[PDB]
Amino acid sequence: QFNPYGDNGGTILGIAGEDFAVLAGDTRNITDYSINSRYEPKVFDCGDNIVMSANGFAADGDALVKRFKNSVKWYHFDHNDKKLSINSAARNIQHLLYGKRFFPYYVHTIIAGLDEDGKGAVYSFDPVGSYEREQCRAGGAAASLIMPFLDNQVNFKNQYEPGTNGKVKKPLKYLSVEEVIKLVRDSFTSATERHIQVGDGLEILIVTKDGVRKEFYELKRD
Amino acid sequence: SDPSSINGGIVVAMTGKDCVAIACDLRLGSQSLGVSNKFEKIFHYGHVFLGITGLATDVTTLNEMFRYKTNLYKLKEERAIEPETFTQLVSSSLYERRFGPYFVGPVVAGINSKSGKPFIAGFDLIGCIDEAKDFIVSGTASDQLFGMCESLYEPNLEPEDLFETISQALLNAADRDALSGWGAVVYIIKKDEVVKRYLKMRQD
Amino acid sequence: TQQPIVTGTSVISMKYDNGVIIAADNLGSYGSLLRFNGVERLIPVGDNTVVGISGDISDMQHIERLLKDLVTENAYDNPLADAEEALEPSYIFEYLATVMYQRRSKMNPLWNAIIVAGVQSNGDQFLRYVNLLGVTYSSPTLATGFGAHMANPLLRKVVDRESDIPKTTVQVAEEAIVNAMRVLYYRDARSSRNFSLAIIDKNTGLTFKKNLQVENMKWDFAKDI
Amino acid sequence: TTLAFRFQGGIIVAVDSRATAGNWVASQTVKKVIEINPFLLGTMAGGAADCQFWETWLGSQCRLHELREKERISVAAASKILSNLVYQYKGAGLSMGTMICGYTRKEGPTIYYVDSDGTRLKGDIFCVGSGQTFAYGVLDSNYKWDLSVEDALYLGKRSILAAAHRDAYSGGSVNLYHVTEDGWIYHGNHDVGELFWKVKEEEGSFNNVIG
Amino acid sequence: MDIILGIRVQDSVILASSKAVTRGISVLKDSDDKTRQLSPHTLMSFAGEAGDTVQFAEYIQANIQLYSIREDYELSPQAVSSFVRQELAKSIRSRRPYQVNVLIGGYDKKKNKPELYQIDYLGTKVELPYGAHGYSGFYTFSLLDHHYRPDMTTEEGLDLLKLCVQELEKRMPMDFKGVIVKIVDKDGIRQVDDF
Amino acid sequence: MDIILGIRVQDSVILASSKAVTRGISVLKDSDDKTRQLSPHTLMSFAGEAGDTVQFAEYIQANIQLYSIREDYELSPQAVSSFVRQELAKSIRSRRPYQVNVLIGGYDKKKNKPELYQIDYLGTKVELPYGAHGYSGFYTFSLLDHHYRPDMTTEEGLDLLKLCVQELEKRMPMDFKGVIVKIVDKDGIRQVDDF
Amino acid sequence: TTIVGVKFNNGVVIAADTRSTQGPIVADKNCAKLHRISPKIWCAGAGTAADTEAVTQLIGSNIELHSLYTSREPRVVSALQMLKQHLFKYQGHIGAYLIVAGVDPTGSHLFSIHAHGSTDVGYYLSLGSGSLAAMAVLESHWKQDLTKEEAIKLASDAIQAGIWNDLGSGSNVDVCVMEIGKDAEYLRNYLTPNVREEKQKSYKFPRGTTAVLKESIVNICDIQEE
Amino acid sequence: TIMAVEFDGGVVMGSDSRVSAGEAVVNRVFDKLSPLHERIYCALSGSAADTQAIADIVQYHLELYTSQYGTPSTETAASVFKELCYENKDNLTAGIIVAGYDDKNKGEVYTIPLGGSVHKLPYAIAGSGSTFIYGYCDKNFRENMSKEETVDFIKHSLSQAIKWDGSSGGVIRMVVLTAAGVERLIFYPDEYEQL
Amino acid sequence: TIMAVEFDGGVVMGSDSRVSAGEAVVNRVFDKLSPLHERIYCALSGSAADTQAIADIVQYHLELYTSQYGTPSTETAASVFKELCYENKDNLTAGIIVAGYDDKNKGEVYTIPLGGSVHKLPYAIAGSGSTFIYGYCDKNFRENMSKEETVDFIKHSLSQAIKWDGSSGGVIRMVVLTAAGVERLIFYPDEYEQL
Ligand SMILES: *C(=O)[C@H]1NC[C@@](C)(O)[C@](O)([C@H](CC2CCCCC2)NC(=O)[C@H](CCCC)NC(=O)[C@@H]2CC(F)(F)CN2C(=O)[C@H](C)NC(=O)CN=[N+]=N)O[C@@H]1C
Ligand SMILES: *C(=O)[C@H]1NC[C@@](C)(O)[C@](O)([C@H](CC2CCCCC2)NC(=O)[C@H](CCCC)NC(=O)[C@@H]2CC(F)(F)CN2C(=O)[C@H](C)NC(=O)CN=[N+]=N)O[C@@H]1C
Ligand SMILES: *C(=O)[C@H]1NC[C@@](C)(O)[C@](O)([C@H](CC2CCCCC2)NC(=O)[C@H](CCCC)NC(=O)[C@@H]2CC(F)(F)CN2C(=O)[C@H](C)NC(=O)CN=[N+]=N)O[C@@H]1C
Ligand SMILES: [Cl-]
Ligand SMILES: [Mg+2]
Ligand SMILES: [Mg+2]
Ligand SMILES: [Mg+2]
Ligand SMILES: [Mg+2]
Repeated sequence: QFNPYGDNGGTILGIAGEDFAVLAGDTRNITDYSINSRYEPKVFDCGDNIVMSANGFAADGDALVKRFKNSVKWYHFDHNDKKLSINSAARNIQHLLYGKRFFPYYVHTIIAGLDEDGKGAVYSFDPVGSYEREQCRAGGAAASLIMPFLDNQVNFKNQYEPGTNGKVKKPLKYLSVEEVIKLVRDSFTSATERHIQVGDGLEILIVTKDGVRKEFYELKRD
Repeated sequence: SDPSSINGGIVVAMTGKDCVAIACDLRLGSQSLGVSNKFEKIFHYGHVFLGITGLATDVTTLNEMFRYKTNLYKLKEERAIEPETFTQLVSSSLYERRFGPYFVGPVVAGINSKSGKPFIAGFDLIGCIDEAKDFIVSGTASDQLFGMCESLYEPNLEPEDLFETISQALLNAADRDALSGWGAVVYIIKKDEVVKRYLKMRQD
Repeated sequence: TQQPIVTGTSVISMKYDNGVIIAADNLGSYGSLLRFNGVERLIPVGDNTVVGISGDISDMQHIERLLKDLVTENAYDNPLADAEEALEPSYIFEYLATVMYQRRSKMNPLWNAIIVAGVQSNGDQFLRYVNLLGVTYSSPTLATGFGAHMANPLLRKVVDRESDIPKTTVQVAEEAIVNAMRVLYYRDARSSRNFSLAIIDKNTGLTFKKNLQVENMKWDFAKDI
Repeated sequence: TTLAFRFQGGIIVAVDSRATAGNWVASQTVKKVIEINPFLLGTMAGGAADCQFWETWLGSQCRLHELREKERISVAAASKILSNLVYQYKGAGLSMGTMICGYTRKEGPTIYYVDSDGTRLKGDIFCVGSGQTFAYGVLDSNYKWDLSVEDALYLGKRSILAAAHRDAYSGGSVNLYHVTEDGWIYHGNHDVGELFWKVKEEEGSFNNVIG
Repeated sequence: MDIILGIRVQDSVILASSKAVTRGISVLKDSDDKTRQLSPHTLMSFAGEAGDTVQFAEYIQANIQLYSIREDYELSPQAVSSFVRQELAKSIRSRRPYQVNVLIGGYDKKKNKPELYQIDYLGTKVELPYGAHGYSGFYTFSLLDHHYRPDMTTEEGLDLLKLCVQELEKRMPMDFKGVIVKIVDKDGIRQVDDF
Repeated sequence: MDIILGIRVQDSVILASSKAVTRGISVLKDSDDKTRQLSPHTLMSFAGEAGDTVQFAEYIQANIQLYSIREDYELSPQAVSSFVRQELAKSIRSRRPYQVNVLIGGYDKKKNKPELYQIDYLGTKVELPYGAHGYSGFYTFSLLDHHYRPDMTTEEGLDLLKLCVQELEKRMPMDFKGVIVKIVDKDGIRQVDDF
Repeated sequence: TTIVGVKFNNGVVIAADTRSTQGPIVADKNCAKLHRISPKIWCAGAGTAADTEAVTQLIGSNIELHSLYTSREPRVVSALQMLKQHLFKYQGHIGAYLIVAGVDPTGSHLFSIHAHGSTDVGYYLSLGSGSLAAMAVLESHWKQDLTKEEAIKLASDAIQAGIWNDLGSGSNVDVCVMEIGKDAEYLRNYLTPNVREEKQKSYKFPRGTTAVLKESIVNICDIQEE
Repeated sequence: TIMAVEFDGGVVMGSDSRVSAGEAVVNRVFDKLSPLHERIYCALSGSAADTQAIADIVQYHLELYTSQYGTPSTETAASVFKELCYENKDNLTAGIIVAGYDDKNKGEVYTIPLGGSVHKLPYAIAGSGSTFIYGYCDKNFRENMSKEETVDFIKHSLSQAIKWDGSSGGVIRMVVLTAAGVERLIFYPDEYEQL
Repeated sequence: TIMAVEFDGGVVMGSDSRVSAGEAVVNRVFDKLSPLHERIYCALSGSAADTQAIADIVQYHLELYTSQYGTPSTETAASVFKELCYENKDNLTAGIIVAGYDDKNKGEVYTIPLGGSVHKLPYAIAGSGSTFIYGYCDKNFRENMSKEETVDFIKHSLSQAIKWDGSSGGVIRMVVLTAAGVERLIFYPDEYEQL
């Protein structure tokens, strides 16, 4: 019987700062136990200061990014070159995904950029289009290895003030871009060690009021 | 249906500078229903500690079995079984049921009384030994425990730092599994003193 | 939904300093029967692109017609068809990828794995893969079916990362491809000795070699066992 | 776990904030009450996507109603748009359990249970989802018509906490709502992380747990 | 089947167990005692597959009564529960496992302390302040989580159980034809004849 | 499917219908009216799959109300039942059949006679002196076969229905939370409030 | 798993990767797949990790006893035969895939064995998820009259192919060199090409960071005198 | 691909050298001809495990027979194979050709297909490759061929079977069983492909 | 069993004459060589219904072609079969050989297997009986044979296929396609069995 889905592996990571956001993804593409590519970009600048990744089935991920990129083009045409806001982008993507409710895109989607107040925004979706704004989100293969680390090292969970014996929680502060990139790099070093589908390369897209910057880091190739 | 995830729960162990730690959540559920907040998964035979995750009936049966086996070991050898040897006894004992296994994820931790060397080990359900230096994880939130440990863990931690690291690795792993949590215990083990701590964690 | 009937095995390919190489055996298998011994699975498009196809040979013959019909159509009302508005590798690829993903999305796929090998207008090497699922990826080396397991490890010892490409000559690249085809003959139960190889070089153009043979085979050690 | 009950002082609506992918906890901070308009709330249990998509849509149908008829839609009508929509989709595998809670002048305070089998029920009390039985146990055994607004809000919060505790697939926090003739009022987000301990200490309950 | 509750109070244990026996679309009996005295200070309630329930209950009873005669002594609730658990844990890997869940309510005359054990057909044992098997737990656990206190009297214990049966008569689909209630204390086992 | 009874006596048809609505392990509601007035002198009770039951009943109610306006006239009970059977008979060979069973109780003002029609989801129609859908029948048919008389008053037909409801409360596995009872006679449709 | 065995002029060499995995997760980053049946007979295993380890130890034991009863150095053909009759009796249910290699009075030997009980002879062999990657390198570079130095290189290169190109294989290269008239030499972590780089951050927390409900001391010791 | 041919001077056995797992070639230079006695060989086809386990047992049975009753007849070797293959037919995938040279009966060939029946034949072909050469072998076989003719007939036959069968390849090994003893022949791709 | 062979003079097609329904022979003297045009013929293998349905449509299309564009190439006939077979691959069990004679191109053989693929070959074999003659046909086919050599090669080839295949048999019909036109040949069992 023909199976129209596959699994291309990989893992992605979205972190919202105060006046920036990052969307990172390994550049490894796999099927079963074979490597297809050591550098197949998965995180895309979609214009309007929005970065997007659809991790899972690369055919479905590529199709969705393509359709959303088109949606941004047709929004400029239809609404007088108006900037598509991240909250509006997320609602459009909910409709793109839910459109295929009874033959889903097998992807976990994260988008990132700034909200209309200039603050860092991360939104994450299920395959069938359910979605929430979040300070943190890992998706794909190593999501279970990375999320817990981010609950601890981004929203200071299960961390208390020493000598308050659990009365006072560690106060939740915004992180520098330098501190966020460190938690991203450490997340993908850890993920590469303990997951066979993650490795080769790390690509980070950083979104500020000045635009989209890229950083690349080598990962272990085994 | 999948016996290893009816009751739920997790164990983790870690090595430090002349010490080990082993910790477990306290949950026993029947799938969605929480039943008990007091189901400890870490037992001890002399100075050797065994954590066991999986089907709770088997957790209990294996603990009853290894108590039995280490008691006779001690009467005949005239000394307490050491961690290395007990590890072989667990592996032997599980492999005996190769075609009818105990649905468990055992974890051994303890200090060799003669070499002073910290020791940890884990096993699949048919007794394949994993003897990592760094850390061992087991249970319904194993994926999570691997993620927390691999990022948090550094070698040669002092007992009071190690306590923080294994506590934070377990707590944050458990908050991301529906079938773990409901309380937690951490054992800090040195060559001749063992501190047992109950952790304050969320009850959902 | 169908099942593949007459099949072709591995297609194998790599970039080198000044272009790309692609090779594939000349066998149409029929389950375990090695039925058809003169099948050409490298299908050139213009003088700057070769498409290599593995999987169902009925679906390959269809895809070959689609490519012949794409050349005709691009020449229609197009005075620059042999110059600036000639078909590029990247155009031919994107068309195939569109068709493959659309066909899988109607639950009626073209039961194939495809590798588009060519040099662009600007002289850049093009090498991209697509299959019956519409999954696509690029890499300094690409192989299908068995070739993924055995050809890529050998070809990646020559071009492990992008930076290796400009250091790889055509003679080194071709030697690696020829050796890889020998290893696949030894080890793939549905391979043949007889294959085709195409070089697309940004200076010397398209070189298409038919009726190559695996030689320098080691069978000597057999008598001792 | 989600509940809503009618009393002397209007309607109490309370939900947890957990999303599950099998045994994987996907989020602790998810919203399960959609504010359709100032006098109309919808609760969400089931398929995360089915609930978000068809309930923000219901919001759009309710807006078009008031433009077309120059009048805010009856809870009866708002609920029946949704129950007629899921009824169209019956056997296609939509998974939705909702309470449409609101006030209008013609109806008074009104709750309608709507589920993806196409059941639609009016009633004074409902609990919906994996932890409804848990919430039902605390709610049913403390519920009087003549609760104060303060007591009802607390019984609603405590009924969720109860389910947050026992049900493996409920938790995170409690979102609280009070609906009056003057519309809905949000009464905050209460993390079970702090609420379980505060409630245990203050009430002397939850003795089953290591204190 | 379906309704067996246990609550351990200050100085007693209270077992409440449904009177209905239903095969197909008929309630055959409405007065069924789903309990066996194992010893004068240990009572076992049981629910599960037809036949297996009583065959397991009566089997355990006969063993505990044998131990009692042989040693002219009464095993602790802890000892009885451990015996019972091991029997189930042995059954679960048998040709045809006993499909039976039990509560064991006993007064320990040595420790002067009531004890409730909950054991499932797999041999999963836990000591609880309150317990239930099957669907009942879905209602009664969250209820007791709110209303229970360790230092409750037997009279408070019985009021707390009435709350549990009412909640079950309101929200359960089947008619379990009420419960039989029995108190295990320092003076033994007695049936509450009005509930 | 829940419990729905009907019984035609001398000069009225009486419809008794359970109040429980049950979803999995929870009774969501215990006051549900499983009935739509089709016209002033024709009542239809219904039981079957969730959604389908109300959706089918309301659809029929709309269609008869429409007729009643158009002709300024009330279709006979016979005519309404023929209409309802034909919709179900059309429904069974549809893409997704209506999974609903109905009793239609009607007072024909022309012939001055009560009429009870039993119709299953296949469109199987029968005129009966008493009828039931689902497991209810298995107890109530033999019972009414004993007691029922053709010339009974409405009071006698209500006592005869108390017998049927007691037998079901005694021997049925499920708690159906009693019945709402309605009387269709020459003066229309009324509800007994105490039963 | 990727294992190879390569015969040479005066002996046989055996090599393996050092990664053990539970599904797509890595359990042991520096696992040891190179097991000892007798002092001069080593094998390496793929498939069910427990099954291969049980079967090595059981046949290692019986070979040790046989060697004592016969007063002879044990032979590979014996380990081979015992393994294949055990695995065949169990009809594939003992998921043990082994490359077995030794030196004995008869000379140097190299055999493979599959879970169903089939056996294989050759001058080079590969096994596991990585076997096709390894066999590509072996088929490309193997010649008659390999020296010890060439056979180790060819063995490690064949494991490396597995490490890089197979997701089921990774970490380090373990080697054992069994040369005629010499002690077996087991080169644990021969190659070490996958060391984790320094992390950007220490996650050592401040003491007090965790909330504690109850402390207590546990007696590990036996009951004391007086 | 395996065959045996009985000629003037004795008998010749021939095989390909391919062991495959699915479409992967596990060994491309395996020896499928195995000695049972000094001048009694088998050619194995089917499961690698099943054929080897059997061949090992038949070796043992003839070694024991030789110790007790001296050289067994090729017929006796065939019988041992038949007996094993027939009694274990539900768990064996093994197709065997047995060829032998005694001094009384000279060259004999026996074939044992899946069932475990035995067939004495002038020549036998078997294995996946054989299907493609039934026509060629039938039109080319003669009785009373020379050694040079028989080796040629078998070279050509297996040459064709290798070409057409994906489950056959490598070298063609043969074994010549005459009064003079046992001779081992190998033929490589370059020699046989250009036939 | 069907084959076509291209020789000097033109091209020859041949087939067996057996139609079977499981192990029953429904017709033993059927003609499987069907004319598409005056000097273009097809040989049918597969489902009797699917091969007939398709051959009738191809014949229709070439009759239309002939009206409008004149006598079609052998290639063009192959093409129409390819199109039907490929576009309808999920509901067809048909394997077709197409042989014809132009005066430009002379003899031409095309084969369309189950795929819907098309192959131009000097000779082609297909049908169940073809598996057994791959060896024979490969070894015996030369280029530029005479008519009589080509008839012999086919008679020998199909005799083997009939002898070994249970699904083939009866008579061998052939059709010789040359500039002279169309010669129909038949060979009976007593002729070809003794080859
Ligand atoms: C009280 O009873 C609560 N029970 C908990 C609960 C989780 O069951 C739920 O029903 C919530 C309610 C949702 C939460 C999101 C906001 C709208 C209401 N239900 C879920 O969380 C829902 C259950 C799915 C099964 C019915 N979860 C999902 O659908 C999850 C959510 C997600 F994000 F992870 C995505 N998802 C999936 O199932 C996705 C689509 N599937 C996969 O990941 C697997 N497919 N593949 N490959 O809340 C009650 C209120
Ligand atoms: C000529 O006709 C030859 N054609 C090939 C053949 C398959 O018919 C075969 O019988 C060979 C030769 C054997 C070699 C050993 C000595 C006896 C003769 N048979 C195989 O190679 C055998 C075929 C299986 C199905 C017929 N292959 C295997 O047993 C291989 C060996 C193995 F180890 F790898 C495992 N295996 C498997 O088939 C098992 C079942 N594995 C799998 O199915 C999946 N992969 N794995 N593990 O020679 C004819 C004479
Ligand atoms: C040479 O290789 C020939 N092999 C013989 C052959 C019979 O298989 C066949 O393929 C012929 C070719 C056709 C004959 C019809 C005229 C055009 C050429 N095929 C059949 O005879 C065909 C075989 C079906 C299996 C492939 N037979 C039928 O379809 C027969 C005809 C029928 F009427 F009787 C019905 N039928 C059936 O098969 C029906 C459908 N019954 C069954 O399928 C099962 N019955 N039982 N038990 O010629 C080769 C060229
Ligand atoms: Cl195997
Ligand atoms: Mg948890
Ligand atoms: Mg919970
Ligand atoms: Mg239990
Ligand atoms: Mg025949």
